[PDB]
Amino acid sequence: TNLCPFGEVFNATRFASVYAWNRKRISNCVADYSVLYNSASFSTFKCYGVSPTKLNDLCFTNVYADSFVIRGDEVRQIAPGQTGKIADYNYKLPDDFTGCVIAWNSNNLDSKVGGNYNYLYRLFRKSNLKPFERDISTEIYQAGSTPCNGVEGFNCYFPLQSYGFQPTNGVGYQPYRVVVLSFELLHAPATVCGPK
Amino acid sequence: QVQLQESGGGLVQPGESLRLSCAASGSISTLNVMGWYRQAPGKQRELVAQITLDGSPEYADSVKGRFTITKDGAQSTLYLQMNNLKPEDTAVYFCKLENGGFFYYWGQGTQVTVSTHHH
Ligand SMILES: *[C@@H]1O[C@H](CO[C@@H]2O[C@@H](C)[C@@H](O)[C@@H](O)[C@@H]2O)[C@@H](O[C@@H]2O[C@H](CO)[C@@H](O[C@@H]3O[C@H](CO)[C@@H](O)[C@H](O)[C@@H]3O)[C@H](O)[C@H]2NC(C)=O)[C@H](O)[C@H]1NC(C)=O
Repeated sequence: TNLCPFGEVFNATRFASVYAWNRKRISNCVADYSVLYNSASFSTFKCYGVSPTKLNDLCFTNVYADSFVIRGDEVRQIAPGQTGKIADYNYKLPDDFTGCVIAWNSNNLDSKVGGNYNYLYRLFRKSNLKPFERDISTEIYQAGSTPCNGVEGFNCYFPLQSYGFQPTNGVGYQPYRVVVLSFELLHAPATVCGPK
Repeated sequence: QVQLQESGGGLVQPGESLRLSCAASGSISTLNVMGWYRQAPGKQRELVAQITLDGSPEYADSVKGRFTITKDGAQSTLYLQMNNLKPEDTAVYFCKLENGGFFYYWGQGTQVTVSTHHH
């Protein structure tokens, strides 16, 4: 009866920072996935457990679109079993991940002469995130052995820092918009389908 | 990849009728929603009329009963038939197309001006 609202992600004016990635849940709607891949607009389009051209033939309980902005040469961490401060401390994909990772260069939207510093990532955490976990806390990290008790200090650090995107950066340090589609088939009725 | 051209804008007297056309082209999915929108100056873009996915038309309250929206399947044209025009319908009119549920597109718009002619 309804079109799925994925355009609110792929045509969004602004994206989330990777530490606070947005999750949009999709249900009770139909969607034509041909429209994504036939755009050819995505320089990263890799699917795990599913096949882009077979997505119109399936139905799922839910689909989750996670969106956020990272730096060009961190895109490779958005994949099963990667390490680095993005996969470890900001957005972790499971090893059994079933879905698609989509990405594209957003230098024209997210870079400004002077530097856009509005996008942030978590540099410090006591442990890795678990798959699909989301940590938005802003408590002073303790890189030494002294309770920072809520203030930055020697070996005591605020856990977030800024990307700083300028148009003249090299591609490795240009902003990329990422959408991770997750496909979920539980015991409940599958409401998300393609033209069929 | 998807293009939309509005036509039929122009000058109309209050109480007269006018039909607008939106030719859509490019790689249009079978799953798409088209609509008509308008924007008077200083005001924000406002939904005017659309046809849901299941086929049933919907109308803004300000035009309900005066406007008719129809979709010519063969000629991929969305029509807005506007009857008993009033001076408050003066605006730029836009069509929208939500393609497959992943992208949406706008036309450039066409100007509808409702004013009395001077004979
Ligand atoms: C919603 O998003 C689509 C898709 O846009 C494209 O992909 C995104 C992931 C981002 O990377 C966008 O930056 C990127 O453009 C928009 O459709 C795109 O619109 C542009 C401009 O209207 C189209 O550009 C044209 O491209 C042709 C082919 O090279 C040129 O010859 C023209 O001169 C013109 O620049 C582009 O083709 C189009 N892409 C697709 C797949 O349709 C769409 O406009 C946007 N909606 C809104 C309301 O912003």
